[PDB]
Amino acid sequence: MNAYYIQDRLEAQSWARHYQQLAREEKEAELADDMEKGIPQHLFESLCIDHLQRHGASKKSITRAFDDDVEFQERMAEHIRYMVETIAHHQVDIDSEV
Amino acid sequence: QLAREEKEAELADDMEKGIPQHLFESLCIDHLQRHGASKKSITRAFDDDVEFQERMAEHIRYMVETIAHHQVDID
Amino acid sequence: SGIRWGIDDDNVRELELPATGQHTWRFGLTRMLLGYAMESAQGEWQSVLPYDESSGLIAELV
Amino acid sequence: QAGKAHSEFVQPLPFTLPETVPLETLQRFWAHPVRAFFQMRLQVNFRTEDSEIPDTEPFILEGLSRYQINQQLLNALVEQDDAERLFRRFRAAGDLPYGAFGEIFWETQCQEMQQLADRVIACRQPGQSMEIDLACNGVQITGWLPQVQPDGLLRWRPSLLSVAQGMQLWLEHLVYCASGGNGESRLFLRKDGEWRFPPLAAEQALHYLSQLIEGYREGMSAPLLVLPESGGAWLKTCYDAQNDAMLDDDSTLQKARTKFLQAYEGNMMVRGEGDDIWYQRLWRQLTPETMEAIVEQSQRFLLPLFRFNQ
Amino acid sequence: AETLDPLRLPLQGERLIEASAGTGKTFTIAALYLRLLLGLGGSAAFPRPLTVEELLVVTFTEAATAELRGRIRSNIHELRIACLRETTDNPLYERLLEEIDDKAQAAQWLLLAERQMDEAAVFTIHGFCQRMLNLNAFESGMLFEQQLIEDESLLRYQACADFWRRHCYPLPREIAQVVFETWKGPQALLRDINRYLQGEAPVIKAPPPDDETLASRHAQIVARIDTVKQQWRDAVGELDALIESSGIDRRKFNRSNQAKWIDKISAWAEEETNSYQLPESLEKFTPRHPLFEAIDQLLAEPLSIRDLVITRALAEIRETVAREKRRRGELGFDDMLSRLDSALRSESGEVLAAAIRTRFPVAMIDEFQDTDPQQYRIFRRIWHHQPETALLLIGDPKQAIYAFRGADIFTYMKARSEVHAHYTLDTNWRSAPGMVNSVNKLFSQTDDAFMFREIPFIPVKSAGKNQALRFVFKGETQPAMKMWLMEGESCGVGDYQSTMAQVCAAQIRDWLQAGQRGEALLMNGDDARPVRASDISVLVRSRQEAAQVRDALTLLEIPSVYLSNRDSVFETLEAQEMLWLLQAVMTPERENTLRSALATSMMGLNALDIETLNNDEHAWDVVVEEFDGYRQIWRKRGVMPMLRALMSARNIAENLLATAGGERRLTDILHISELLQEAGTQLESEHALVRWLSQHILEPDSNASSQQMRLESDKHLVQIVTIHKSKGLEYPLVWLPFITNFRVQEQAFYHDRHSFEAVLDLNAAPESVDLAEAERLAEDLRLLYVALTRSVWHCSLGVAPLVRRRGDKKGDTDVHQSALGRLLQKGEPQDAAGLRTCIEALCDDDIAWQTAQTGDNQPWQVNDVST
Repeated sequence: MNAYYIQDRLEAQSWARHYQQLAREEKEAELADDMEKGIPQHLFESLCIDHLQRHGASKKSITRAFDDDVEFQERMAEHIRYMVETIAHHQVDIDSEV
Repeated sequence: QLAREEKEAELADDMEKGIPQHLFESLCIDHLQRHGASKKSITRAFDDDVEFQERMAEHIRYMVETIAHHQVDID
Repeated sequence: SGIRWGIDDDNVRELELPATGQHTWRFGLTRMLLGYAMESAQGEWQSVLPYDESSGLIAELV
Repeated sequence: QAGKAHSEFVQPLPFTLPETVPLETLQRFWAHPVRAFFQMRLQVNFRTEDSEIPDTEPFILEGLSRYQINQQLLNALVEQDDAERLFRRFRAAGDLPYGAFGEIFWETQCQEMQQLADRVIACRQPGQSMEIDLACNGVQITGWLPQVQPDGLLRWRPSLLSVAQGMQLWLEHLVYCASGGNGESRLFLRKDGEWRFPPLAAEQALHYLSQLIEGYREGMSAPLLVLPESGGAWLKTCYDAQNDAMLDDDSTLQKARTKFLQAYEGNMMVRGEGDDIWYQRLWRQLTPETMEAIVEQSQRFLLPLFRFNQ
Repeated sequence: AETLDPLRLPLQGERLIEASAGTGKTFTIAALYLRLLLGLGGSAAFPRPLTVEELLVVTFTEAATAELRGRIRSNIHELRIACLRETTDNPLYERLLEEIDDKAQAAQWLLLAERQMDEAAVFTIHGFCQRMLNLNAFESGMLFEQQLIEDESLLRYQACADFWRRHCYPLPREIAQVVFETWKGPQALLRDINRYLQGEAPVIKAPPPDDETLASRHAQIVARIDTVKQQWRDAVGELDALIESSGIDRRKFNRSNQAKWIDKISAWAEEETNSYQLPESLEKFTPRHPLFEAIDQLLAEPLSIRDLVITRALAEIRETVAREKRRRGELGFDDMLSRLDSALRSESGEVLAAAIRTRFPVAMIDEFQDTDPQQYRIFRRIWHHQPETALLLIGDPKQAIYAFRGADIFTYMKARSEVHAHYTLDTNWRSAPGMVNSVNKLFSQTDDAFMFREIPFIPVKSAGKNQALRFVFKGETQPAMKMWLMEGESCGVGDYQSTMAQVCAAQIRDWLQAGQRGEALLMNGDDARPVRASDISVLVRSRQEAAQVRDALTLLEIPSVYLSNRDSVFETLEAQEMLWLLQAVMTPERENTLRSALATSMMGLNALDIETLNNDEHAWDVVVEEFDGYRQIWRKRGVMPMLRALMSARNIAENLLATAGGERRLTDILHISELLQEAGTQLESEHALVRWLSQHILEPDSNASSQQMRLESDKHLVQIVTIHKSKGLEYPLVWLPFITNFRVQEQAFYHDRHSFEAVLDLNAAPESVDLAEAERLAEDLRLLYVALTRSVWHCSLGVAPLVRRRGDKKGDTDVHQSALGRLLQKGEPQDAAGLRTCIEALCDDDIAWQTAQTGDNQPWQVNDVST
């Protein structure tokens, strides 16, 4: 004989919807730390060693960017994390699509 | 001074054509397929999503500008 | 056999709901009676697919 | 409070494997090995009461209703038969939505199933069904394998990629490689999922088949615990295809434990493998000791799955 | 605001009383009830003495109305005896006897007031209108007899499917293509408007015209998109622009996506032109093309059929449900409150309000912070300005967490501004003085911390009886409030729930390990007592948090129970096994149905016993014989006697109590046997009884009588309870591990700061989203105030710099979005170092902070047993 029974059932489903969205974001970050370890910066350094030398970029310039310069390695780790998190975003979305 | 920055920017614009977004996709398709990233998911990021391409070409612009800066430092 | 909504098509319009022609006791019965005469593998007839489950003496309950 | 507590439900039972095992029996056994031992062995099957008839005409199709249409449509697309005939057939039965929503749902289904069909049509060749008679551990296996092309086994189902579908193709590929049948075996599923097993010699084919038949008589004796999904999820994280060896690292073991509980415990979107009538009767709550026993037994049978998969 | 003396309060017109948590506001109503009965207080007294049946008390909870009825019944009996004895041992009754002129006549009035307490009126809001509208029928225009409907969800989905049949099916395929994108069907359309259907219909910002149909809005936006489609076709093939380093030559891919999207019509989704539009191009940096700005015209206003379909559905479905209930004759709880509001708002409602003033020439409303726009307008239309009738409104604006139920704090804010009288009670009797100063200091950091000027925070003071309350753990006394701060910079919610539930469960077993040896004691003066698992309470916000603390605490071997669990009995495994029993007893001859029942966990037969049963057909025939005898008792008696004989013969009742955790299993079996006996008397058909059980197993009924009962001995087990169900109780030791967590409501719903009217916006414009998030944040602040005041001696709460921000940026933390984070940081976003410094600043002698460190030693000790 509860008057608010209908409002109490809608509020109980609202929390289960919030933790289903939170569990989908945590699964996205779990695959984010894995794929980050799959593409270390030396893979992109090797990709630069190939195509950049024909345009006039010396091998020491690419070595000084990746190995020497710290800010480039910092921005690359943030870019790799953003690329992975976006790919993991679409991967989780495709997996979530029925 | 002003010319050195112009030669660095011109050199970075020439390297931007050398590294297309599909070049990073080829490396991301080979290595990341082992970790569970499907071909459709990698294709969606490098193509479908616009915000991804905007930040992608922005960092590529940042990469070719920083490498060219170290190249002029070697010169 | 897809028997859910009201019994007839006239009953659907009596409730001011748009007339469909399916998911009714008349649609289900005709779907079940058509399956008794004709196998479901033949095809549609009135745009009602025959219901193959009872072709036999058990169809007398229909 | 002087009564005795309930003893553990699992008990060893004697069993003698006959000399003739139909292939349909092994296929139904390895689908749900825990459920098998209840029905196959002990003749115990819990009947789920028929679900309440929906009180309204379906607005959207879900569950087994859309799975049958996806299976009827996929078979018609690979044969290149007119899909509008099947559309008018389903709409005549009223199983689809009414009016335009029946057209919108049908075209977005025909758009997804056509992508899966174009991959099946490319490698498909006309073939005939063959009959199999084999001797493994002195046991005769009889059955039929439908649509065997000279290239190998070709199967297509409209569902998500699962280890239960890979195990189903695995037993079907081993029985194919044991009698002649030089060639591969392929299975196609929704969302690009694929199971492809390279050809093997009759030596190795009868060896892994002997391990599967030995698990059958083991399942008939005791309720062998193998979870195809959860046990496969723990095995996928630990096993590495490059080095062909499972990782003993503890950090990857804790991740595999989280992935194992993720496959066991289901969410609102997708129901989990852990909750079910057959698994609830054995244990009301899952203990770490039995979780290890499931891991060890799944590490045994389900290992050649990920080993030869490509 | 002024302090309140219960005997010095004049009762005339409208009076407002605010009572802080723990002030015993229920004790104040009894004092004013005895004051209204005897007509005491002189110039502040009611003009005439009144009868118990003429006093109206409104309390929203039914359980509180029965407790207040017995509380007043006992206070009338104590004062009556005190009048005959002329002396009393209590201060309140002593001050009452001082104001009493003639004690003999007053004792006769209390005697007549004691005999009438059976018809004494204490009602809920929904129990009031039901009795009032049935009192005078003609003014309300309602049938004399009406049956209450418990669940309106069935008629809501029925009417929602009726709207989706008439307003969708006839639509053409091109229009139906757009409706399919917003939602799949009426099931998803209902979930959107379901919060809007309950309660009073709010006001929609910028409502569509009444004559606009679906095809009108469809053809309008299609023409709006078709113009941009034509213009981009003709002007494609020209690149002239100012080139910036932000942009690059890869825009050609985005340009080609515009050409592919234009060629196809009927697609309501839009490709991304944002970079190509003029304002965003101005943000990146000018071509100044006419159709370049025409895209801005398209992107400025949102293109959807959502707002139109929802508006038509909200009005029509409410009419269909009300018409269907009027056909059946059933009335809902919300419909009765709308009936009295529609009756008083009618022109003939003026005579209706005159009979209420004569029936009850006074009113006292408990829990006034909980209320609806329908409720207040009813109390206002009656008692606002009347010469002889007063009004008493009691409630704490900081105590209203019920906005999910439809409670509006702005309704109280509108009510508070209209009443000139204000009275507050300054004596907190519930907790220790250390907790009073800790709560006052925490809310005194900022000014208007509750974010609403109309709700002030005022300091309270501990009484003289509680000044000796102390809590000792391992020698020297422990401070009243202890905040547990996690270590590290960024912390995820999953990592926050995990670690804190392990630290909280670790500190609970440490209180239990020191409680069994007598080291940890709850001390009042020189008296003390060990710390039982009873007084330890864990307060979580949701059910998913209760199970996460339950698994972490049970892993340490501390038995605990969820008091607020709403899970139905039919969801448990035994309820499904109860179906396989009654179904097998129905057909004992069937071999598959009988073997399925004996293989259930309730019968307790081992797999070896089932194997030996299949090997011997004679033993199977004997089981068929006993199951036939069970079917005979089933037919001659019922469900309950047969299950009693089955449990007695199989001895499963004793075997379940021997199995660990089996007594919880047995409590569900007996409770189902009670419900099956309830539904067994109504339906004589035995197969219809099995169909009734199977029907309730598929879909849980959720009814309160169908809710799982509490297990026995749980009084000695750690109590986990929700913040909402814990309001008004006493918890000596409280834990708030997850209090730092928060959720953001994405929908836009709010109340205007001026008109104080509920306003929903079907448009996503961020304005209404910001005003909606501010109301959620203020509600979370009130959720924290109640949870902090539940404690008596000590309370502990977890704090971590959790970050829900995308990418885990290191600039700032989102703790300011949380309720407790806003009060420590003064509403200012900071870093993890700033959060730690603000924690170390305010802690003196009461608040004390310790780092959160995970550790494990031993789960617990048995305490053995007695037999």
